[PDB]
Amino acid sequence: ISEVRGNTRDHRTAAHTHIKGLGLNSSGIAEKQAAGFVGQCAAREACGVVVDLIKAHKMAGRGVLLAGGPGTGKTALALAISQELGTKIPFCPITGSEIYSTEVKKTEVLMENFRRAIGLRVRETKDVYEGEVTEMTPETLLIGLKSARGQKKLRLDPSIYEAIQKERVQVGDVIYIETNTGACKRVGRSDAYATEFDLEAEEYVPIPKGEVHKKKEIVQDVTLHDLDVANARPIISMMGQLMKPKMTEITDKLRMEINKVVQKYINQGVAELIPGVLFIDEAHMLDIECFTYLNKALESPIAPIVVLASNRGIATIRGADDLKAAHGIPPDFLQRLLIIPTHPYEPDEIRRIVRIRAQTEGVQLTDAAVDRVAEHGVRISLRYCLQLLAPASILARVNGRTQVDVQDIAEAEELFLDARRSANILT
Amino acid sequence: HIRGLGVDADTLEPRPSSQGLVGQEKARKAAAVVLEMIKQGKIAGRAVLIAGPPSTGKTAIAMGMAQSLGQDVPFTTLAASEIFSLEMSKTEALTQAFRKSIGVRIKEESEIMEGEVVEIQGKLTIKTTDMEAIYDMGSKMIDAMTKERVMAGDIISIDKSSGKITKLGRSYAFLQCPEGELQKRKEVVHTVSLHEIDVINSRTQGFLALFSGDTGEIRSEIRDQINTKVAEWKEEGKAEIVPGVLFIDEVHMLDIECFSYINRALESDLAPIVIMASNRGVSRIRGTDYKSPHGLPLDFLDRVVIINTHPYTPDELRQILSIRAQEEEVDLTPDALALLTKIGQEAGLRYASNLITTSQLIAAKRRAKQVGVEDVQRSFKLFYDPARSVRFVQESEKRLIGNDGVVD
Ligand SMILES: Nc1ncnc2c1ncn2[C@@H]1O[C@H](COP(=O)(O)OP(=O)(O)OP(=O)(O)O)[C@@H](O)[C@H]1O
Repeated sequence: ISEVRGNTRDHRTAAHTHIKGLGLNSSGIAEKQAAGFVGQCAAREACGVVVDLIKAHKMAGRGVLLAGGPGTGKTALALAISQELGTKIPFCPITGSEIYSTEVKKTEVLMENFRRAIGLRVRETKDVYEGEVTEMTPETLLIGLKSARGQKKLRLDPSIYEAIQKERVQVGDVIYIETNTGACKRVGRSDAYATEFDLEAEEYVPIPKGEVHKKKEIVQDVTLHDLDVANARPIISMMGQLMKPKMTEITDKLRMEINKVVQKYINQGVAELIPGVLFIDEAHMLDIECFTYLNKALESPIAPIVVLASNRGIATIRGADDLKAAHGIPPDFLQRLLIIPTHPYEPDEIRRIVRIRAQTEGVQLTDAAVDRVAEHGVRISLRYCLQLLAPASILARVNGRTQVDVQDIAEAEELFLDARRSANILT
Repeated sequence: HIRGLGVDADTLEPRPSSQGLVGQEKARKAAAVVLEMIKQGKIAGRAVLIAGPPSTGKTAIAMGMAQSLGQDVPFTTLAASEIFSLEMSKTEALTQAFRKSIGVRIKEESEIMEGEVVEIQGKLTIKTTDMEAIYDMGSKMIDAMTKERVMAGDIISIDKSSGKITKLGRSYAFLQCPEGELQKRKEVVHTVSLHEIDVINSRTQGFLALFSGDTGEIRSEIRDQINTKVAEWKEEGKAEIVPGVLFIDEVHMLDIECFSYINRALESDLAPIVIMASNRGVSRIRGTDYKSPHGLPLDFLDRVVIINTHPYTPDELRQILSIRAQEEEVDLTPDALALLTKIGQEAGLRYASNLITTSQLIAAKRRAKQVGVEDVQRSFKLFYDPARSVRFVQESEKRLIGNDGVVD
């Protein structure tokens, strides 16, 4: 579990790195401009209440729905819900279109995302005693350990004395003993007393490196999916390795081996598992079979916070014989969650956002350029205008400038056109 | 106990009692010539034959042949009867014997315990001029140094890889105490026989092997792994093949199929020194219908080099029984040893050696620190020698001679 390192899809949250959380005071009322947020007071305060409902454990089989248009702070508020829940919490942003896979089933892909939303907080402090054995009999046992770069003799507690007698010991055996109720023995194992005659033996163990007394500090924050993806290999290259269509490395029997060891760490009290947040954009795209999986998922106490988002008003239920419902959510699951409405930003609110994103991205710009780009944030979507910051900075650097002006941003619209305008131009 | 051959380096004239060997000058001088015959290459693929009366140190002379060849050359004793086993083919029984004789020399890094001893299943404490430590005795380690006769105050070197304890000397009655810490890993030469490499790499024999199960029949698959690794080590220069010495006792008992294998194993350029030992004058060959001198086929007698041992004189017998008396930790009066050697004149040396251990217990019941003549005379009258026991049965069976002096 120490070797297991967390691999996170940072490209999804890359557009929200400018947001630090949810800007609100002690009473609960949202601030005008805090934590990288502009406006959206009604929706900010609303989910600022749901974070408390999770903390108070009052979200008994409940979820959240973010109703609003494109670029209305939906995905942004979802990340704020995680950021406000605790430190190093799992946030899994998905889109209904991601479920629509070619090889894996509609929920074999929804399963790993649920595993990507449930984490594990580890806080294990162990006192290592590695090396050989040099027995002495006092009034309750003295053993001298020999390591690769050190030698130390220690007067063991009578608790260890009972544990060592159970697992046969002799002078010249490599051992791993722990003060925190730990007993492990390697009978006769020692590379020092190994002859070159026998090779197939493997009955000997090398002399442990460093010192005998070692203070092992384990502070690990990994999701359940990280445990599955690390135990699948028969690991640095794996962050860029996926070129295989089948993806048969993750099998149901491999997950059972993870579920049992995770349970063992909870029973010991070493590490407790912490459920996070599962965000589903394009919630209407989800099949009826997916919603019934979610209904079963929400009933489990281990389950994370299922936050959905739908840009549609009235939509046909996917997986049903054409049944129009609100946001495309079936009634069975619509009642299961509380709806939070996300309001569109007026031109005055849009330029306040631009200045925050430019400051984070590292793009210097004139006051007049912010006004021109905000005009595109109201005529077209908020995502399109925000995308104009990076090409205009290159166009300015090329012209020798650091400050981006109207002339530089005018070319950005000419070169990089939105999906709506690009279609109409072709006629 | 046996130090070596006990012969002069230049003149090759043996001393009456030297290097753990007593008497048999004629045989020991002949033994010294054989060793020189092999060294010069004069004798090539030729067996030795120690013929003579029973219990004339035949094993000891061959033990002397070993130590006088090299520092750590393998020597193994094999009785011809032991070959005919209920479980293990006499081929495997002979292959094990030959593999026990051929060794390999490899320089290895291993820790050696060097320091003075302070004696007590048990616990024996060791000491150096810099550090002191207590060590719990292993069951097999106790049996290992009791054969070495290790006493308190002795300076010893225990190689942990082999388990052999070597007496370097003593500090007080001399060699001084070692400086540093006991365990020191050095590049030491290890000489382990082919059969021992097989028994190390093969399945470990469980407790009470004679209670039930197959014998030490090493699998053909395991032996293959060793042979191929030894051959790879010869070419590399890692191992040096050293041909030891095989001692075969009760040779008259060997079948015609054994001698064909012995010559086949003797055919090799790295073959060991095969020493044969016959305690018989005239004996028939087994497997063959024809008779021969020592029970050897008509083809073997011409190839073999024969050496003869002679019967020990009362003065030669005098020290042998006293050496065995000290080894068994018994104290005898001068009259008792004179009587014990007088037994060794008509009856065997081995029978007289058995009367040593028996007389001690009768002397223990009398509560005496000196084993006397009346103590020895008891053992002779209680326990009978083979020739007297058969005489006792024959008379009890049928009274061959009557009171009148008439036979039948
Ligand atoms: N109130 C806000 N304050 C600061 N930035 C905001 C605010 N609302 C939206 N944004 C930013 O607008 C940019 C693009 O919008 P985004 O893709 O996040 O739309 P969304 O409404 O959050 O989700 P959806 O994709 O479902 O519309 C992001 O960088 C987001 O953080």
